Amino acid sequence: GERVGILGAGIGGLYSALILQSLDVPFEIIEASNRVGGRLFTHKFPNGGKYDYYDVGAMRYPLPKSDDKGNYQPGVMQRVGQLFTYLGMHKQLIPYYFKSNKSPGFQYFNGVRARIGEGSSFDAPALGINSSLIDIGVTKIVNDAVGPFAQALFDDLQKHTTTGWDDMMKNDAYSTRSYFSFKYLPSPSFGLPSEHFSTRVINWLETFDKSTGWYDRGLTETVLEAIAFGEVEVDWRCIDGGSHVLPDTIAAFLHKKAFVMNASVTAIGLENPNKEDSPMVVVAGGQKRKYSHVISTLPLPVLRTVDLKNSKLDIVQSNALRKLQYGPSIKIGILFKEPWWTTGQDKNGEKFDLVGGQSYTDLPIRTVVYPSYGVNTNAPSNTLIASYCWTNDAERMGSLIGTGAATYEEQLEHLVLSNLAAVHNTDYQYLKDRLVDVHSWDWNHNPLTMGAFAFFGPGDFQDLYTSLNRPAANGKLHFAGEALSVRHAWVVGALDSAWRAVYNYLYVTDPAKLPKFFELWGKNAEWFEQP
Amino acid sequence: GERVGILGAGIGGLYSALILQSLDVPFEIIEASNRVGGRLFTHKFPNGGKYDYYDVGAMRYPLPKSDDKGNYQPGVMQRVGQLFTYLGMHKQLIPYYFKSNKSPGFQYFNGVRARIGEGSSFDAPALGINSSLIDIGVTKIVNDAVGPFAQALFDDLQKHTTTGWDDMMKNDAYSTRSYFSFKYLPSPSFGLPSEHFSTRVINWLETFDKSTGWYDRGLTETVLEAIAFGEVEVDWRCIDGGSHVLPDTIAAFLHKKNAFVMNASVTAIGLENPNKEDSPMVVVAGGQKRKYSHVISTLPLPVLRTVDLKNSKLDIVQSNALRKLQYGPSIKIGILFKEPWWTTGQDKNGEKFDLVGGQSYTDLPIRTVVYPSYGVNTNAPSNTLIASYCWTNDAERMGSLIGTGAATYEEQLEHLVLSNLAAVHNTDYQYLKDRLVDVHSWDWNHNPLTMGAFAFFGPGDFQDLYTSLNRPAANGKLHFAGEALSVRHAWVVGALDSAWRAVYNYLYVTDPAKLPKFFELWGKNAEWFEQP
Ligand SMILES: Cc1cc2c(cc1C)N(C[C@H](O)[C@H](O)[C@H](O)COP(=O)(O)OP(=O)(O)OC[C@H]1O[C@@H](n3cnc4c(N)ncnc43)[C@H](O)[C@@H]1O)c1[nH]c(=O)[nH]c(=O)c1N2
Ligand SMILES: Cc1cc2c(cc1C)N(C[C@H](O)[C@H](O)[C@H](O)COP(=O)(O)OP(=O)(O)OC[C@H]1O[C@@H](n3cnc4c(N)ncnc43)[C@H](O)[C@@H]1O)c1[nH]c(=O)[nH]c(=O)c1N2
Ligand SMILES: N[C@@H](CCC(=O)O)C(=O)O
Ligand SMILES: N[C@@H](CCC(=O)O)C(=O)O
Repeated sequence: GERVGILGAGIGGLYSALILQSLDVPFEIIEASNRVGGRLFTHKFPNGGKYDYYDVGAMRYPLPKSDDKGNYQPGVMQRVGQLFTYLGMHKQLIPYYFKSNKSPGFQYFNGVRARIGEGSSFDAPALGINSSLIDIGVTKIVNDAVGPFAQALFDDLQKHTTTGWDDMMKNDAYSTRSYFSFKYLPSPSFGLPSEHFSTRVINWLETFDKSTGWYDRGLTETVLEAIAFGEVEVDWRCIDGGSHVLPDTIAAFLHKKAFVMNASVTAIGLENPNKEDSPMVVVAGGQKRKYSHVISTLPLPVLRTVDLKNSKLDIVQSNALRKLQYGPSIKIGILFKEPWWTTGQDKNGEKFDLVGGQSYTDLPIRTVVYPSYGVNTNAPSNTLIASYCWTNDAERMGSLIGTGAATYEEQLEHLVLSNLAAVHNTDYQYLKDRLVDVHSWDWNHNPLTMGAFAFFGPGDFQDLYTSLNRPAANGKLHFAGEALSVRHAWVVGALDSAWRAVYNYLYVTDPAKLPKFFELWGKNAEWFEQP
Repeated sequence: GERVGILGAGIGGLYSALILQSLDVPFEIIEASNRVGGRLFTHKFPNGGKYDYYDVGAMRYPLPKSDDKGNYQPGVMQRVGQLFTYLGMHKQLIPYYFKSNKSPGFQYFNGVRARIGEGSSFDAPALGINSSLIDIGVTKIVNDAVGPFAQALFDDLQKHTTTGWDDMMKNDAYSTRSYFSFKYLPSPSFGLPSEHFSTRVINWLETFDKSTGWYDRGLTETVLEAIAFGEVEVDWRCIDGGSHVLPDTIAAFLHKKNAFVMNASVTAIGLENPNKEDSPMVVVAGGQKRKYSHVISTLPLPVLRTVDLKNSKLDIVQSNALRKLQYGPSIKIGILFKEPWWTTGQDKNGEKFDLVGGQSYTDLPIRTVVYPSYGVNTNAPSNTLIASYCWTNDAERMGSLIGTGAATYEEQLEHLVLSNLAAVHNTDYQYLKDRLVDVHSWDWNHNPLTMGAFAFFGPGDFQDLYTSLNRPAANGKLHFAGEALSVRHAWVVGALDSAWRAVYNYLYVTDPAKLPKFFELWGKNAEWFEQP
């Protein structure tokens, strides 16, 4: 009969399983490792307390507003909020402070230190940035360029249209950089010369807006991220105890109602590609398993290591698996003896007075994230995310992570602490005396992810994205995972991909279940609807 | 008292040392590791014979023509050739077969297998590539777009001008992709619509021209790379015994004149007193302070970002350049087999591969296969294959399976590579597994000593930030060098050019009376052509 093989016990595969279970469709989940959650990965420090953990992957959720009952207003990540409520986790959501809840975080650029909001220029005039651009500020400039695209895409979601996406796709051959260099012109109200920005100005924008190399990726990703971050209000939330609680709770729910763990997939294909009723065959852990349909949540680079002969990918799908671009990321968590960023003071006696929030710098660590969990408890977290990098910053830092050599582990620690000391204006020894343990992770050096997440280059969305939204293997192989969405690097992207995969499965096997599917999980993947 | 501190015992630092030694300038070389050569790295398989090695980094040199005495004609890499001759290595250079010296290498794209030169379309019509584009071919299309820039830069070198570079810089904000999408129009002789290529066509070009993601990097690098590869004749050469022979020979030459400080990683560089005009330079390496009059750094830009450069007084552009000037990734996988099956073997249908040197290409994860040119005419030909050589996105993805320290992922890596090799050559997996002996793999983007394979600039890097690092720092006493400080990124000549410029600036400010001899031995210019 019908039994769906779900590849990958990440949040996308677990979500697919929730849907199928609610519709009484048999399924199995095949997972290569001994754990569920995938890129929801919470590391707990052995020497710490209840809140001495940090999330190596997902950690913050910009959700729509919600009522006391867990009903979420329409929004980009309503689907995530409704999942929490569905699992009885709404009351386990705690505030995530994107900015500090007390004094503002630090900025350290070009050797100039300041607090967020103090209006420092960070020596930009010495870089050749004229005073008019400095007065306007990076945020307003980028918003003026991204705004028109973002507003059109938000109108698509609110009004149930796709013309905004059509407009984004006519511009999808642009990177953010090439859009500034060859098309964008400043709003006349800025009083700037009606000229395209120079590379010097564009790189100044990237320095404070995103990460080194971000602007060489697709303009569309810049637009989609502004929408995801709510720059188009949102309740920033994290999960009490770490993001691991979400997949662990789903797994425990599915258990009491199967899982095939420690079985890496090496082949996917039809048993007989010339038979219309041929089942699907998945080789996992050296054993053949048969299914009617297969929903894959494996990252695209991982699928490139799987034998997909007899899955009958069309020529566009196979090229898309290779070309659709992924991005890197690293994180470094440090257990300290105390939350010095909250209770301590700098070398001149000035209190940091930081609670949650983030600090930013052009030094290699780039971004520091102070924990929001546990701040209002008897045992606040002593664990800091000392570095969180993207693109070029993550690529370079990755060479110092996971070397297995004590000499490089020591170099890494000294670099991170030194960068931290310069950002916060402390001595190196002040932080070394308080260090307990270090944990680091490079998602671009992990066979299970082969990159942090999808981060498409120019042209990817307009040319190759749609091919993987079609099924393969005579309609019996469905591609899913966060890469199959317009919310890359977000949990909602994985949830959206699972919605589409199950939709196509029901469409071809049992369309009579579509009304119930719509009723429980939404009439659309992205188009807004009330709770 | 002059004494130059050279940071890094790679080919750039060793070359700097050769120059200074020829000019009687005292120097010391500080090296973090226990070896010299840097990205010239030859791996020898212990279970193999004389030619069972492979070069993990540099392996092939497109040199100018040369005479019997080792004099090289003017060209992009004359400087490399003259270095070989200077060291008495000219007769140790052997042919490098860029294409196979017997039957052509393989191409395997979109499930279609063919030999190089057979004119296959690899199912391109099913991708939406119209027949006119296929008939013209990727090579002609890319040459038509790159040609004008490459010709102007080659004229700069021949006629001793910089207008070609100035024109290239006017277009440096383009990536190769954005140039095709928003500016390039086909030559009217192509008979194509006078319109910019679609993304589908541009990605088709990238698939057969370079590597996944190459076209999102700077257009200038694509132009400069075509000049370096000679696509604008060249004698492709490699070094008998491996590229390691070059830095080893330099080291042995310098010792009998020692000034090597090994196992001393640099952690700080700066003036002893930044407010004193006569302040010496201080280098902290291996936990020890060392003082010099001037410092020539050949450390990669990402490595300098891990060094305390306070008191080197970089200007705001230089410090940003260290962060933003982009590097690119690369991996290599070498496999020792029991026999050179690519030369003596046959596919599942009995057709002999008949490959000697050369390369095969595929859109499969391994991307490029390189058959050895060394040893092909000896009693013990090489049994060692470069089963995979990747760039950009292909190298980034493959890197996650390299250096994991887990046997399970070493096995997955081996099975993937062998499976890809079998599909490219039309053999069974077991045919290659039965012949496998040993595997060695390397990811230059997961290596603290390089932090990337080499400079691979994005759009705007050359026009905006490159020049800042061509100026010295630390009151004129810190000189930035290494292959990143050149227009020949990812080439030995780039490192040599950077050393020429660094020593030139050093001599210019400390002892200009040595310039004539410097010009006489090492060239009147870094890049502008001259006769041997
Ligand atoms: C550093 C970092 C930071 C963030 C985020 C990611 C990262 C890397 N994200 C994004 C979010 O973590 C991500 O989009 C989803 O967790 C992806 O879920 P999937 O199910 O698509 O894949 P995921 O990769 O999580 O799951 C795939 C599963 O397949 C398994 N697998 C792999 N190869 C296999 C094989 N051969 N056979 C069988 N199984 C195999 C894996 O082990 C894994 O269990 C995020 N999101 C968010 O909402 N907020 C945030 O703040 C962040 N931040
Ligand atoms: C995979 C691959 C393939 C190729 C090539 C590179 C790579 C990575 N190249 C390019 C060529 O290898 C490269 O451009 C030069 O070797 C670079 O020499 P440098 O001296 O500039 O740096 P390189 O990196 O070689 O040397 C720097 C030195 O500094 C040391 N160091 C690092 N950190 C330090 C610290 N903190 N303190 C002290 N010392 C430190 C390093 O250990 C090293 O000895 C090439 N070229 C070519 O001509 N033909 C080819 O075919 C190829 N192919
Ligand atoms: N969404 C993740 C990853 C970055 C991104 O969204 O692009 C974050 O909040 O950091
Ligand atoms: N030069 C090296 C690296 C690639 C490049 O030059 O860009 C090679 O021949 O493979």
